[PDB]
Amino acid sequence: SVQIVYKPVDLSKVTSKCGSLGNIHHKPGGGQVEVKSEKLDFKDRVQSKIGSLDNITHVPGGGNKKIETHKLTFR
Amino acid sequence: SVQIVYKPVDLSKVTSKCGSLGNIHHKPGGGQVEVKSEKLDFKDRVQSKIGSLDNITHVPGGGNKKIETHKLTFR
Amino acid sequence: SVQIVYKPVDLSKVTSKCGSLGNIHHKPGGGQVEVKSEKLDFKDRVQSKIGSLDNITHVPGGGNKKIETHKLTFR
Amino acid sequence: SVQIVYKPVDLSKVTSKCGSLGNIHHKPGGGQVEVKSEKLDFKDRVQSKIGSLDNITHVPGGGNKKIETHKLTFR
Amino acid sequence: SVQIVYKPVDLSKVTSKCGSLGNIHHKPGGGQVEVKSEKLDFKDRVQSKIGSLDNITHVPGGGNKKIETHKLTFR
Amino acid sequence: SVQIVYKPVDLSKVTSKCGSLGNIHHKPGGGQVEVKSEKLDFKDRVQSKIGSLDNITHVPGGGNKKIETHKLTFR
Amino acid sequence: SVQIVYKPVDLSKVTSKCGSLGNIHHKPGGGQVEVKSEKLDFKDRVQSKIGSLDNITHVPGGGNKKIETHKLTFR
Amino acid sequence: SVQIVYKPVDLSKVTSKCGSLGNIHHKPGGGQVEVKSEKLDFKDRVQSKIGSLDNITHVPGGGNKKIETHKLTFR
Amino acid sequence: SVQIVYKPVDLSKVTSKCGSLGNIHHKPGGGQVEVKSEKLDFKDRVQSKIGSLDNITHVPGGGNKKIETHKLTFR
Amino acid sequence: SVQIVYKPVDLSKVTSKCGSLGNIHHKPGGGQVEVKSEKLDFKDRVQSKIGSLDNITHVPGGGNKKIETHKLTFR
Ligand SMILES: O=C(O[C@@H]1Cc2c(O)cc(O)cc2O[C@@H]1c1cc(O)c(O)c(O)c1)c1cc(O)c(O)c(O)c1
Ligand SMILES: O=C(O[C@@H]1Cc2c(O)cc(O)cc2O[C@@H]1c1cc(O)c(O)c(O)c1)c1cc(O)c(O)c(O)c1
Ligand SMILES: O=C(O[C@@H]1Cc2c(O)cc(O)cc2O[C@@H]1c1cc(O)c(O)c(O)c1)c1cc(O)c(O)c(O)c1
Ligand SMILES: O=C(O[C@@H]1Cc2c(O)cc(O)cc2O[C@@H]1c1cc(O)c(O)c(O)c1)c1cc(O)c(O)c(O)c1
Ligand SMILES: O=C(O[C@@H]1Cc2c(O)cc(O)cc2O[C@@H]1c1cc(O)c(O)c(O)c1)c1cc(O)c(O)c(O)c1
Ligand SMILES: O=C(O[C@@H]1Cc2c(O)cc(O)cc2O[C@@H]1c1cc(O)c(O)c(O)c1)c1cc(O)c(O)c(O)c1
Ligand SMILES: O=C(O[C@@H]1Cc2c(O)cc(O)cc2O[C@@H]1c1cc(O)c(O)c(O)c1)c1cc(O)c(O)c(O)c1
Ligand SMILES: O=C(O[C@@H]1Cc2c(O)cc(O)cc2O[C@@H]1c1cc(O)c(O)c(O)c1)c1cc(O)c(O)c(O)c1
Ligand SMILES: O=C(O[C@@H]1Cc2c(O)cc(O)cc2O[C@@H]1c1cc(O)c(O)c(O)c1)c1cc(O)c(O)c(O)c1
Ligand SMILES: O=C(O[C@@H]1Cc2c(O)cc(O)cc2O[C@@H]1c1cc(O)c(O)c(O)c1)c1cc(O)c(O)c(O)c1
Repeated sequence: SVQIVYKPVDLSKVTSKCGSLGNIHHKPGGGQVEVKSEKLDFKDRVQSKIGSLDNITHVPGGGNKKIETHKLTFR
Repeated sequence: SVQIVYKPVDLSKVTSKCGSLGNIHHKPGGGQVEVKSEKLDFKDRVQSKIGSLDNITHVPGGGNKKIETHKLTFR
Repeated sequence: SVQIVYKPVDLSKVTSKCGSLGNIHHKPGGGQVEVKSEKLDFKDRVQSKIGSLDNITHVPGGGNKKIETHKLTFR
Repeated sequence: SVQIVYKPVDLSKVTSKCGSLGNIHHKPGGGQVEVKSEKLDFKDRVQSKIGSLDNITHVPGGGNKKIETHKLTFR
Repeated sequence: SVQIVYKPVDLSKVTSKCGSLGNIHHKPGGGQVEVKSEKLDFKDRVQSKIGSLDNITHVPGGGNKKIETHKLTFR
Repeated sequence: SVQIVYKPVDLSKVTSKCGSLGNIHHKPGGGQVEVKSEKLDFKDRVQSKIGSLDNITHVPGGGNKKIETHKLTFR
Repeated sequence: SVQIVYKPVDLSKVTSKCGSLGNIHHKPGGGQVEVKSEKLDFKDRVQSKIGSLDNITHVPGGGNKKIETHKLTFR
Repeated sequence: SVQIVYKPVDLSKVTSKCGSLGNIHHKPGGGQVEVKSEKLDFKDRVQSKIGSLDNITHVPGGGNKKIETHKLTFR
Repeated sequence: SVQIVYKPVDLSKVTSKCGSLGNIHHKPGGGQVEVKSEKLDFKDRVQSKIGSLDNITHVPGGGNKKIETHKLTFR
Repeated sequence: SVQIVYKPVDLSKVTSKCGSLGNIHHKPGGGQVEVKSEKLDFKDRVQSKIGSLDNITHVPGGGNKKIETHKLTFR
């Protein structure tokens, strides 16, 4: 006799009031990357960037991340 | 006889009032990266950046992160 | 007979009033990175940046992080 | 017979009134990093930056971190 | 017969009134770092920066950190 | 009665023995030039470079400059 | 009665024996130049570089400059 | 009656024996120059560099400068 | 009756024996120059560098400067 | 009756025996120069460096300077 009463009430007013974004000027200059290898070995679970020269402008009008994880385990 | 009454009440007014973003000027100059290896070996769970020259401008109108983790375990 | 009455009441007025962001000028100059290795070996759980030359401008209109972890365990 | 009455009431007016951010000027000059290794071995749980030359400007309109951890354990 | 009546009432007016941020000028000059190793071995739980030349300007309109940890254990 | 006997004897063994030029590697990195004016006025004899970002590699197998000026004047 | 006997004998063994030039590696990093003016006025004889960011590698196998000036004047 | 017997004998063994130039490595780092003016006025004979950020590698296999000036004047 | 017998005999064994130049490593770090003016006025004969940030490596296999000036004047 | 017998005999064995130049390592660090003026006025004969931040490595395999000046004047 195991009885679980699971009642989460989530009330979130996750909200942004954001006016004008204005003037945004991005001038990334030029660079040089020189990288040398011979053998690469890797097995299972890999996120890798090798010699990545990049410009990333991620401007969202609202950045809202809500993460809820619920784990219930009986062995 | 195990009885669990799980009643979280979450009331969050996560909210931002943000006016004009104004003038943002980003001029990243140019650099040089020289890196040398021969053999790389790695096995399981890897996030790696090697020789990464980059410019990242992450401007959100609102940055709101809400993380809730609920774990209930009976062995 | 184990009985758990779990009643958290979370009332958070996490809120920012932020006016104009004004003038932001970022000029990162150019540098030089020289790094040399031969063999790298690593096994399980790795976040690594090697020779990373980068410019990161993270300006959110509001920076709000709410983290709640609830763990209930009966062995 | 173990009975737990868990009633946290959290009322937080975590709030910032912040006017104009004004003029912010960042000019990072250029430097030189030279680092040499031969073999690196490490096993489990690693966050590492090696030879990282970088500029980070993290200006949030509001910096609010609320962390609550609740652990209840019966063996 | 163990009975726990857990009633924290947290009322926090964590609040900042902050006017104009004014003129902030940061000019980090250029330096030189030379570091040499041959073999690095480390096992479990490591946060390490090796040869990290960097400029970090973290200006939040409000810096508010609220940390509450509640641990209840019956063996 | 003005009599000029002008007898220059120029014997120059201007000579270079130069072997192999070897390996020459030029990597000019990227820079940024910002220059502002409104009105420029200049009159006669002008060699001017304004805002000139350039790479010049002038490698001659032999650099020999012989300049002879002979001026004879009777008023 | 003015009589000029002008007899220069120039014997110059201007000569270089230069072997192999070897390995020459030039990595100029990236810089930033910001210069502001409004009105420039200049009249006659001007060699000027304004805001010139440049890399110049002038490697001659032989650098030989011979300059002879002969001026004879009767008023 | 003015008589000039002008007999210079110039015997110069201006000579260099120079072996291998070896390994030359030049890494100029990145800098920042900020200069401001409003009005510039200058008249006649001007060699000027304003805000010039530059790298100059002048390696000649032989550097030989011979300068001879001969002036003869009767008023 | 003015008679000039001008007989210079110049015998110069200006000579260098120079072996291998070896390993030359130049890493100039990054600096910052800020200079402000409003009006500049100058007239005749000017060599001027203003706000010049530069790296100059002048390595000649032989540095030989021979300067001879001969002036003969009758008024 | 003025008679000039001008007979200089110059025998110079200006000579250098110089072996290997060896290892030369130059790492100039980064500095900061801030200089302010308003009006500059200067007239005739000027060599001037203002706010000049620079690195100069002048290594000649032989440094030989021979300067001879001969002036003969009859008024
Ligand atoms: O804000 C910058 O000024 C803009 C240009 C400018 C000029 O040339 C001469 C002058 O008398 C005034 C002037 O005001 C301009 C301006 C731009 C705006 O976005 C703004 O909101 C403002 O009030 C006024 C700016 C932006 C730039 O991107 C830039 O590179 C820079 O050097 C300057
Ligand atoms: O704020 C900077 O001034 C802008 C340009 C400028 C000028 O050229 C001459 C002058 O008399 C005034 C002047 O005001 C300009 C300006 C820009 C603005 O965004 C702003 O809000 C303001 O009030 C007024 C600025 C921005 C820049 O990006 C920059 O590189 C710089 O050097 C300066
Ligand atoms: O605040 C800086 O002044 C701006 C330029 C400028 C000028 O050129 C000459 C002058 O008489 C006044 C003057 O005021 C300008 C200005 C910019 C502003 O953003 C601002 O709010 C202001 O009141 C007034 C500034 C910004 C810069 O980015 C910069 O590099 C610098 O050197 C200066
Ligand atoms: O605050 C700086 O002055 C700005 C430029 C400037 C000038 O050139 C000549 C002068 O008579 C006055 C003058 O006031 C300018 C100014 C800028 C402002 O942001 C501001 O609020 C102000 O009241 C007035 C400043 C900023 C800079 O970034 C900088 O590098 C510097 O040297 C100075
Ligand atoms: O506060 C600095 O003065 C600014 C420039 C300046 C000048 O050039 C000549 C002068 O007669 C006055 C003068 O006032 C300027 C100024 C800037 C301000 O931000 C400010 O609030 C103010 O009242 C007045 C300053 C900032 C700088 O960044 C700096 O490097 C410096 O040397 C000085
Ligand atoms: O001289 C450089 O070495 C070259 C590359 C290299 C290497 O990768 C690993 C190694 O065990 C030896 C090695 O010898 C190479 C080499 C190049 C030559 O031109 C050379 O005359 C020589 O004897 C031998 C060099 C040049 C480069 O351009 C460079 O960027 C660098 O880092 C190094
Ligand atoms: O001289 C450079 O080495 C070349 C490449 C190389 C390599 O990859 C691995 C290695 O074991 C040896 C190696 O010798 C190469 C080489 C190139 C030559 O021109 C040369 O005369 C020589 O002897 C030998 C060089 C040139 C490059 O352009 C360069 O960018 C660099 O990093 C290096
Ligand atoms: O002379 C540099 O070494 C080269 C590379 C290298 C290496 O990687 C590992 C190693 O065990 C030895 C090694 O000898 C290389 C080498 C290059 C030559 O040009 C050379 O004449 C020589 O004898 C031998 C050099 C050049 C570079 O350009 C450089 O950036 C650097 O860090 C080093
Ligand atoms: O002379 C430098 O060593 C080179 C590289 C190197 C190394 O990596 C590990 C090692 O056991 C030995 C070693 O000898 C290399 C080397 C390069 C030569 O040019 C050379 O004549 C020599 O005898 C031998 C050098 C050059 C560089 O440019 C540099 O930046 C540096 O840190 C060092
Ligand atoms: O002379 C430097 O040593 C080189 C590198 C090196 C090393 O890494 C580990 C080691 O056991 C020995 C070692 O000998 C290298 C070396 C370089 C030569 O040019 C050389 O003639 C020599 O005999 C031997 C040097 C040069 C550098 O440029 C430098 O920055 C530095 O820190 C050192």
